[PDB]
Order: sequence, then structure tokens, then C-alpha cells
Amino acid sequence: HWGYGKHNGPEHWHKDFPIAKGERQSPVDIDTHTAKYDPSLKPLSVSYDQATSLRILNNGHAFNVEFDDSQDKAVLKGGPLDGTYRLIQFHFHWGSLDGQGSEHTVDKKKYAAELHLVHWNTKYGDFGKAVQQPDGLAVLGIFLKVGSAKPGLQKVVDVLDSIKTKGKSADFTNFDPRGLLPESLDYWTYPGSLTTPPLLECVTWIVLKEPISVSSEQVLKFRKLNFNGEGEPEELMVDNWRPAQPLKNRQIKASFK
Ligand SMILES: NS(=O)(=O)c1nnc(NC(=O)C2CCCCC2)s1
Ligand SMILES: [Zn+2]
Repeated sequence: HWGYGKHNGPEHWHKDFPIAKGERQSPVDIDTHTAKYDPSLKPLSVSYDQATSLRILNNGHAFNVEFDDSQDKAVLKGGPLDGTYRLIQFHFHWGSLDGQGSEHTVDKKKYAAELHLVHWNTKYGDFGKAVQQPDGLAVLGIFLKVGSAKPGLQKVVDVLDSIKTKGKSADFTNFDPRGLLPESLDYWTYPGSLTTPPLLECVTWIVLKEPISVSSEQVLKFRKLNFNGEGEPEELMVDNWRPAQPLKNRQIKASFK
């Protein structure tokens, strides 16, 4: 089964998921000088005030904070998006060292981690139908750098001990994802894919320019998670990031000059 090890990592995924070599794969390097400001891009509308988190799950590749997406409670609109996209979950990708961990890069710079807030286009009814559509998902990507702690992240950090191993979940209600956002909503956007199998080319990527800062202690707690299930040989959940993929016939657009 696919993962991030030497024998099942990103360079192997194409064998089970041939789209891995597709025309709109993610992540990508964001070459800031080649991205073009698009003045027709609208400001992002992040409406998370009514978000209902429910659970946090170690799925063996990352941990997902899941939300009630059965109503328009936490939605992403505007920016490059047509219509309304409902928040279904967020998760992170991170490194074994502070110098790596993000999936997108900025002028080849890797951040320590990257947060993905995953939303699906409500015109398709359910996430499973949305992923079959070229405009099915909008993933808001936020870089993490190591510095000062992110207070809004601590509630996540502190529950990780209860979901150390693959398949463990914990109740995780009343978490406010607004606490994970940076100050600015300036962004780059491009059409891409899920960065994990099945690698479907269904994502409008919206990557914020401003990283959030998290503390070394916070990211250290990410790195204590396990890819393995309980009672299996311990493999630390680190370096669960896919590297940048070829941009091919795509233009990255910037919301800002
Ligand atoms: N790294 S990423 O591009 O943001 C993503 N790659 N696979 C993603 N799958 C999901 O969100 C779901 C998974 C399981 C059930 C519902 C939704 S999200
Ligand atoms: Zn992700």
C-alpha cells in the first residue's frame, strides 16, 4: 500500500495511480516571479464562524480534523471559485526536520509543514461525487514555519497523544479553524490534484502567501505520531509530503501585486 517510505513513497505511486504522471498534478513549486497577478481574482471569502468539528483521526498518512459538512456551516467562496465549497476536513503534511515538510514550495523554498483545509463544491452533493469533477474541490493551503507558537493550533497538538497510531480517532468538537489562519488572505491559485492517492485532478488550489508560525514544540508533537497501527513496529509519522510535480500547461495566478 502507498505511503512515504523508500519502497512505497511518491516515486512509486504511479504504479497503482497512473494519474500521478498526469497533466495537473500537485503540489507544485510556486515561482513567485512567474506567477501573474490577476486583478479579476476576488478576495477569498472564508466563512468558518459556524464550523462544527467532530473528530480527529490518524489515518496512517496524516491526521484529519473532520467537520460536519451536511450543511453550509464552514464554507470557502470567492477568490477563483465559482459557487460554494464546504469544509470537510483539514490535515497537515510535515517533515522530519524544520527545513522540509511542505508540499508546495515557494521559489523552491520548503516550509516546515503545510496545512490543507479541504472543501468540496456543494453543486456536486457529496465529496465522493465532487472528486470526480475538475472543479470538485478547493484546498486552502497554508504554510507553517517554526518560530512563535500558534495558540489556535495547541488544541490539536494536545490531542495527538490520543491518536498516536493509524486508525485511532478521538472526539474533537468545538475546534475553531479560524485560529489556524494567518493575517493576510493573499494567495496564489492554480488547478491541480489531490497530493495523495488517488491523486485525482479535481482541486482548485488556493495557497496563502503568508505562512503561520508554529513553535518547535508544536511541530515536535506532530513528529511523535506514528504511521503504523498499535502493536506494529513504530515508524514515526514524518515526511508525509509529496514533492513538487511538473507544472506542465498551467499558470499560477496571484491575488496580489
Ligand atoms: N493533500 S490533499 O490534496 O489536500 C488531499 N488528498 N486526499 C484528500 N482526501 C480527503 O480530503 C478525504 C479523505 C477521506 C474522506 C473524505 C475526504 S485531501
Ligand atoms: Zn494534504
